[PDB]
Amino acid sequence: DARKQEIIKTTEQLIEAVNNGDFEAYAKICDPGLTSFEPEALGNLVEGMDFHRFYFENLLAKNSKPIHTTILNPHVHVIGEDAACIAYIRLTQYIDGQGRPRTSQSEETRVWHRPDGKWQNVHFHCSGAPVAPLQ
Amino acid sequence: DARKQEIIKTTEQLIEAVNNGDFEAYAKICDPGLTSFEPEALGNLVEGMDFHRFYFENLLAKNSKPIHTTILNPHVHVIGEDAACIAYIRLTQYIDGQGRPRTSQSEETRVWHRPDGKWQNVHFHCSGAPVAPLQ
Amino acid sequence: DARKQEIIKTTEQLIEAVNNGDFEAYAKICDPGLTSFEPEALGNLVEGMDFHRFYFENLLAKNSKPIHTTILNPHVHVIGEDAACIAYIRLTQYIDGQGRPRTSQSEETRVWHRPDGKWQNVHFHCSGAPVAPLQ
Amino acid sequence: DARKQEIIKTTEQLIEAVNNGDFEAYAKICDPGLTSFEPEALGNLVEGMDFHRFYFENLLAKNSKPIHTTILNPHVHVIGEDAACIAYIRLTQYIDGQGRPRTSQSEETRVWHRPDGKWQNVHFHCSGAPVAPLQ
Amino acid sequence: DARKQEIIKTTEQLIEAVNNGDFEAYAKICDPGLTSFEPEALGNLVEGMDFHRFYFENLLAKNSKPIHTTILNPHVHVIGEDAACIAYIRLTQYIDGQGRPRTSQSEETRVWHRPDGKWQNVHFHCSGAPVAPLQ
Amino acid sequence: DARKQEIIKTTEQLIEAVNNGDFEAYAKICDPGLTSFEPEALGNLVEGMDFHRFYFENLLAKNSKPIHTTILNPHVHVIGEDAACIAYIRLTQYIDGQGRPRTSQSEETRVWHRPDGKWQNVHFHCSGAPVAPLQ
Amino acid sequence: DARKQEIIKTTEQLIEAVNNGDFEAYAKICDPGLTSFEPEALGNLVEGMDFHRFYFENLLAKNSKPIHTTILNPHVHVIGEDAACIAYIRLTQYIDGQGRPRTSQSEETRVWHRPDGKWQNVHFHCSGAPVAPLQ
Amino acid sequence: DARKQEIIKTTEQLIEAVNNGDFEAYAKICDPGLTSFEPEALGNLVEGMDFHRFYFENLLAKNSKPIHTTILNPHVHVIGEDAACIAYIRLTQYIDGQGRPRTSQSEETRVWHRPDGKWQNVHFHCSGAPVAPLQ
Amino acid sequence: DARKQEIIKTTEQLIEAVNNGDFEAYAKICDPGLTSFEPEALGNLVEGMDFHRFYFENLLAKNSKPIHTTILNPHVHVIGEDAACIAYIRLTQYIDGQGRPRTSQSEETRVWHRPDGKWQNVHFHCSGAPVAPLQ
Amino acid sequence: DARKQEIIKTTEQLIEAVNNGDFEAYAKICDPGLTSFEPEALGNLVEGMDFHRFYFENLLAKNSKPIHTTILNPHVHVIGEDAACIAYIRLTQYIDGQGRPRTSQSEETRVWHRPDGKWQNVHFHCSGAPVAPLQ
Amino acid sequence: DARKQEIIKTTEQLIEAVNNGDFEAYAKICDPGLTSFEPEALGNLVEGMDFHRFYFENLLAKNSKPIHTTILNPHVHVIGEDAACIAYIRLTQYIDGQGRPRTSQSEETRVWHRPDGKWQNVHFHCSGAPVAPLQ
Amino acid sequence: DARKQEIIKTTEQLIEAVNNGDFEAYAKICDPGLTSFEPEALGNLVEGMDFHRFYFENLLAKNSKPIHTTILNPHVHVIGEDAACIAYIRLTQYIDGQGRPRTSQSEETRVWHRPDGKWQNVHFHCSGAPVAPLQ
Amino acid sequence: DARKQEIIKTTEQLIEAVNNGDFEAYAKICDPGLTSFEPEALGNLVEGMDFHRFYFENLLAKNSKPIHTTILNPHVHVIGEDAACIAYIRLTQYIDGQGRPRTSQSEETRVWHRPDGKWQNVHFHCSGAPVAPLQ
Amino acid sequence: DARKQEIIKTTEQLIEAVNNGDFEAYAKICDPGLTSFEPEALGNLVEGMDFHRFYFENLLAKNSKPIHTTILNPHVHVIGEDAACIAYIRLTQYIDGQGRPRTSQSEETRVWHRPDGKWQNVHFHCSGAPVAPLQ
Repeated sequence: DARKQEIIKTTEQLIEAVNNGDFEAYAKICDPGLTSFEPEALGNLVEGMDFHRFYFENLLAKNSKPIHTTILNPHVHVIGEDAACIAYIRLTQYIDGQGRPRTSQSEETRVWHRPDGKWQNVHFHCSGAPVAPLQ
Repeated sequence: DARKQEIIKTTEQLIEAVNNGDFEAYAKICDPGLTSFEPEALGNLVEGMDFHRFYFENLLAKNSKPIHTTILNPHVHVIGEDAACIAYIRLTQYIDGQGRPRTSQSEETRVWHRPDGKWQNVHFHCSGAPVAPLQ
Repeated sequence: DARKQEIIKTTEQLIEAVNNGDFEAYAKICDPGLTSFEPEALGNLVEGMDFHRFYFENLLAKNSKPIHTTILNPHVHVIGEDAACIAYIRLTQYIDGQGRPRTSQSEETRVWHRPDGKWQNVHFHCSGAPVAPLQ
Repeated sequence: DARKQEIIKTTEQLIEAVNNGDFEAYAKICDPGLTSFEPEALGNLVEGMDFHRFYFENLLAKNSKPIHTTILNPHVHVIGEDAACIAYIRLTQYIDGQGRPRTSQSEETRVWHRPDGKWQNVHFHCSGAPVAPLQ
Repeated sequence: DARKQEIIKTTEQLIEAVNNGDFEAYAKICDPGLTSFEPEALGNLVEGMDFHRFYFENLLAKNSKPIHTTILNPHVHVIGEDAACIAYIRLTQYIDGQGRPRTSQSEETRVWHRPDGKWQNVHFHCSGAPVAPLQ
Repeated sequence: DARKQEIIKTTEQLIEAVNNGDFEAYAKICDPGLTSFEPEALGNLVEGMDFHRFYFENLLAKNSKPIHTTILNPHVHVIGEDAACIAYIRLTQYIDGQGRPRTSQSEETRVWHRPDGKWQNVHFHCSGAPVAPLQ
Repeated sequence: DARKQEIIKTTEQLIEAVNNGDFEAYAKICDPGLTSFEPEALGNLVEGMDFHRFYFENLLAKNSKPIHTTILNPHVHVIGEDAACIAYIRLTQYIDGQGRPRTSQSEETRVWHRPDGKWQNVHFHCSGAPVAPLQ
Repeated sequence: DARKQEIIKTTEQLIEAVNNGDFEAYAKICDPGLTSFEPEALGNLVEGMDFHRFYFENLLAKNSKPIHTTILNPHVHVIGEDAACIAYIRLTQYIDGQGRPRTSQSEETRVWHRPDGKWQNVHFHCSGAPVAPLQ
Repeated sequence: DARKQEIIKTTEQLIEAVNNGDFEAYAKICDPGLTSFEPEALGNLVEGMDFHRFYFENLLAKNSKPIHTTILNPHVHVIGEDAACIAYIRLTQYIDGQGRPRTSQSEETRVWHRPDGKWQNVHFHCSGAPVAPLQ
Repeated sequence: DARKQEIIKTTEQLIEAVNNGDFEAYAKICDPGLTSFEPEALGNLVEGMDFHRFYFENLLAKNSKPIHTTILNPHVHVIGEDAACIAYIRLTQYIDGQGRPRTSQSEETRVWHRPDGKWQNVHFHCSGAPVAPLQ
Repeated sequence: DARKQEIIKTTEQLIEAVNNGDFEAYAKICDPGLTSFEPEALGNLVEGMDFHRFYFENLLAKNSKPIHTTILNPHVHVIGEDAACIAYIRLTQYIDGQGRPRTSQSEETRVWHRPDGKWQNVHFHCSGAPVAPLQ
Repeated sequence: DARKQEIIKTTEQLIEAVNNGDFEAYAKICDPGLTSFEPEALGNLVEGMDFHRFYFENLLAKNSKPIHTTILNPHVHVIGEDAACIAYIRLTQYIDGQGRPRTSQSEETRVWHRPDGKWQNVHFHCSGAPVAPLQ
Repeated sequence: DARKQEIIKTTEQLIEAVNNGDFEAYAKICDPGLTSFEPEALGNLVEGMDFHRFYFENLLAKNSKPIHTTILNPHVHVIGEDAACIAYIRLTQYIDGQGRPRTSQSEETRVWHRPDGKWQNVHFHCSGAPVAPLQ
Repeated sequence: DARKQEIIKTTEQLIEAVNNGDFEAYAKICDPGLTSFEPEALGNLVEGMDFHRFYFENLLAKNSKPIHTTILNPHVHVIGEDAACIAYIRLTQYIDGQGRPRTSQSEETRVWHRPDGKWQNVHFHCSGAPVAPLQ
């Protein structure tokens, strides 16, 4: 019961740092050796922070229109005291370049480790919609 | 060094059970609560074994043509003594319905847990090519 | 006779609160645990009010052009004293971005429950046209 | 707890009578005044059994290939002692006219009433895939 | 009440004579000066029986596969003792040239007159699907 | 001879009230229970005046360009002293958004009843061109 | 009255000689200097019988499937005692190469002269469908 | 010889009244019961002057750019003292909306009668290009 | 009068030698220095007989189906006693590979010279349809 | 030798009068009974000067951009003392509506007669490019 | 005069060795260091005989259907006593895979040198049609 | 060795005169009887200077943007003391109408003769890209 | 001079082992750590022999039709006594599935090292055509 | 270990000189005889610096928007003391002409030689994306 709810809590804090363009908070949540699969990387496994830094600097820190995000049907696996995995469906509501409301879907997996009494993200996999909305 | 190589060993034993259509060996490797994201499930999170059983019975146990599989650039995260995560690129070589050799690519993540001294799979995510080849 | 007409009355009061962008009246008509199937949710079952709040804030409270709505062939099922179901065809007449009159169709089911002597909506299903008109 | 599980039980017994082409069992589960929205009815509300009887006689009682069905994320509303509503996502796995395995999705709502101590279906709404698979 | 039901009765007897290819029964129901608008006449008003006789002789008397017909939402206007008008939606279920079940829709108006104590059809208008199904 | 000419007279007075956008004259010609089939209603039977009121308010009372209308080959059925039916082809000549003259065709049926010594319209069916011209 | 009916009589006798492939009867009805506009002549004015003789020899005398023809709304101009003109719409019902019934339309003008007490055709113009049906 | 040349003379005077937009001269040349087949009438036979009056008022009396017309290969049939028929190919040269010279073709039949010592047109048939040029 | 008719006579004798595949008669009609423009020569001026000999040997001497040819509106220029030019429209009626009758058009110019008291062809130009029909 | 060069001389003087828009010089070179085949006449044989006068007045006398013309491979037939024929390929270089240089090709035949000691053109045939360039 | 005709003679002997598939005669005509530009070499300069040997062995020595070749407008440059260049247009007539006669065009340049008293080919360039006909 | 390098030297001096629009230098390099095959001449052999003069006057003397040219793999044949042939691949780098750098390819053959102690060009053949770049 | 020719010799021996399907000779030429870029590997760097073994077993050892290969413009870099690099264009001539001769192009780089007195291949890069021909 | 890291160091210094448009630093890193395969050269092997100089002058020295580059999975072969080869995947992140972030991929091989104690590049091969981004 209580152990699964803190993995939901850290996952929601991560997603809001990305919404705000808050790269300084986002960098505290990630392990420096973090790896990623996502639609922007063209089928390659990316490692470290500098691929994501470009989207913070050239996009996410600049934009300011309303967005709403929903997490659907989260499933949590707990792998002892120091490791967890979460999988969920993500729906995004956003405003397009004509001012009309639109919707998109992605499927996401996140893997969490507990060094030094702090939860940090070690691997991420994303399917479906790109992170940049087609406004 | 030695701990990462046994996660490669169990991952290669899993992939060959699927190639052989060996559902009885495959069922020993999986946790009964296993969850999955894959191209056949249309963006839904599937749970348990019975969605996969259909592909064993109606396809993988029947087919017999030559296939070759390559694992490229595997990255392993070790999360204490009892948990691990592996991510890799998979290339498949197969023969089409005209008899011509063809190639396809997928991106895969697998999450492993160590109950009772035996490694078992708890979550899987797949991107790119479907598991049924377009022969 | 008289019991079916008050289910038509609450259904017509609901549709007009949406036409007016009156989120404060709409929130009194809905159970807090309300679930929905609709074309905007991409085949997912949505729960609660916050998915709909976005369309009130970014669209329905802002727009002001003439719209007319017709309810065709309503069928009512009465399931004791405290529960009812209504199903109907909905035609919408609206003005497009060039100023021309246009028409669209949807099929709708609504499920009603009577806690505390007040009728409240518990589930909704929609087919056909989206709620945002293609002006 | 226990009351929601018998609404899942009757819903699973209904779906299997349709899979088997068992019109005599299906006719005991339905109220004679049953209404329906579905993709085959071209946006019209159908009433009674004779629209469905045609698919039993000309299709479902004749076919015999393997099919598998999954119910995802069922949500149940209980509306006193004698009424209930269930909503879920349905995945179908089937074999096509070339012998290849395929998958399709629908969204379904079912409304249940308890006359004479027996649960019977009074209204049904379906979205997404047709009931006849595109083999 | 009772007067509207005999206009439904004659309308259902007319439609079944066409289903059976029974030109001798159909010719007793029609006034010899009958006029028609229908999709086969290319936007022209047809008069008399000989345009319809061709579809009896070359098609409707020859075919023998299962068909089912539904009349939806019939509205009846009664214009004294000797005249009536009926309007309705018609759904047809039929088997195609591959043996698959299919559905089509038309909108129909029929005008009835009561010479010599017998109801006879004087004008007909049809919209939507052709009378020959696209098998 | 003389009885058919007054059904042509009322039909021509109806069409000119629509050309002028004169909803107050049009409302005197129609029975309050009037039903309609037309291309704007998407295959549904409409009842009463309020579906048509929208086209008077948002279009027909606003527009002012030249239009010419021709009634071709009218056929009249007389069904005693108090009822009649008329069927005809309608050609419309109008000016488009570039200022060029254009032509369109429809097929129309109108049913007339004589309550209180005044002819009133009880049912209407239209095929072919929409009532809003594609300027 | 009676003079217009014999121009309808000769026009119906002409059309049936073409249906039968009876070139010997057709040649008695035509003036030897007859001229023609028709879709087969590619926008050229043809003169005499030998252009039409080819369709008798290579087609109309060989074919034997059922055809039905309707003359709609014939208008007759009478130009003294010895000359007349007739204009009408022609509908053809025929069976295609798959055995299905089909319909086509043409517009026709015929000019008649009365040498030697016998009516003969001097000019013909045709629009719309070709004389060879697209079976 | 001389009788055919006055039918060419009246035909050339008719075509120039249309070029000039001179409806008052055109109305003296036509019989009040004149009938027409032409591309603008959508396959219908038109009667009288008011269909043509619209093209005089909204187009032919307004336009003023250069046009040239050629009559090719005129064939004349003379049907006693009081009736004639003429058939010909018509080529039109005109300037488009970009200022470029363009060409179009039609095929025309005209039927002439001699009441009261004045030649008047009783029927007209046109094929090929519309009378409104595609500038 | 009489001089133009012998240029029509030699032109008709030439066209029939080509229809028959009679290269020995065709070679007597042509000057050995004959030049040609035609659709088969891809925009090049051909000289002599050997380009045409290939169509006699590989096509025109082998084929045997019915063909009919019409010469329309021939214009003849006479350039003294020993030279003439003829220009005309040619219509061909032929049977296609399915057995259906078809029509095609060409425009032709022929230049004639009178050495040794015999008319011979010195130049030819063709536009429109190819000489090989698209059967 | 010398006789062929004066037919080249008159042909080059004709082409330059058309380039200059010099209708008064062009009219001295042509016989009043001149006939023509060309791409602008839609497959019809034109006679006289007035079809060409329109292109002088509305185009060739107005335009002023650079054009260059080449005559390739001219072949001359000499038919006594008073008649000649010339055939050649014509290449035109011109500037388009964007200012870019472009090229087009035509095939041309010209027939010359020598009345009154002056060479005049009696017939012309053109294939390939139109005379109006697609600028 | 006489020197240009022997360059035409060797060029015609070369083309016939290729038509016959006579690689042994063709190899005597070519310098061993011969270079080529042609459509089969994909924009590359080829050197020597072995690229051409493949078309002799796998095609030109096997085929046996009728072909005819024309050389148009040959231009010869003579560069002293021992060197020449020839340029010409080539038309090929051939029979396709359905048995129909077809035509194609190429542009060709050939460079000739006179070692040891024998003319031999040193360079070749080809444009337009491929050497393998599209049968 | 040294003799091949002066044929490269004259070829590079020719290409730069064209780049500069220097028609006066270009005219000294060419024989007055020069012939050409190139993409602008539509498959015709051109002779002399005036076809090329148009591209100097209307284009090459006007333009001024940066261009770079590369000669790849030049092959030289030497045909005594007074004649040579050169063949090469040409790559052009240029700036388009949006300011972006682009690349194109051609294949070129040039034939050189040595009258009066000066090398002059006698024939040219070009394949691939046009000389006017698609900016 | 002599050192570059033995790198051409080993490169030609490698290409012929692949043509013959001689995997046992091919395996002696390659370093066991060999890496590859090629069109079949979908943009991935492959390592070792087993990716290539599949094309030997399922294709190259089975096929037997004629193929010819040309190496164009080879450039060799020599990097001391024990290392070399070669780059070239490769043209392949082959017979398709209809028996027609076809051509394809690739660009290739090969890197050679001299361990133990034997030249072995350490890296390969390929662009353009796939190694499996599109027969 | 240490020897492979200085080949990564020189490769990263090369890529940054190109990013900066620093042709003077780039020219010190390259051997004057450098050869290249790349997408801009249309399948040709380029030699020397002047093909690349054009992209420095007309593009890379002018542009100034943000770009980020990643080197993935570099593999290094060491071929004695004085020669090395490196192969890698390159990902580029850039801003398009609308200001949106975009990604592209290439595959690259570089060959390094150590004359005079300084590493210099001797050959380069590139596949996938062009070096000019499609902004």
